[PDB]
Amino acid sequence: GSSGSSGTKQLAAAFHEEFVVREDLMGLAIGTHGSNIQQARKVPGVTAIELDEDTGTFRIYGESADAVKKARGFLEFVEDFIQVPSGPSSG
Repeated sequence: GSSGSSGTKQLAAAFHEEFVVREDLMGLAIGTHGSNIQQARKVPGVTAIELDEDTGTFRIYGESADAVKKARGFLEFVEDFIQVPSGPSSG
């Protein structure tokens, strides 16, 4: 995800993604201290990224579907995963 943006050709976004995520999966979908989201916004072609809590619908804005799509994967819901550190290092 090398950096090197310039700007937006059109004010609005030609492509827009709008989907509803389970309020139960949202948490994980977003990650810690807004990790996922932050990342999704770090994706090129993405003009902006809004989220609706009232219903829980993630609204992505990108000049090209390819962008909003790549970022969407980050906002997409994720099944409950359990990854153990297999060795809690104290220090």
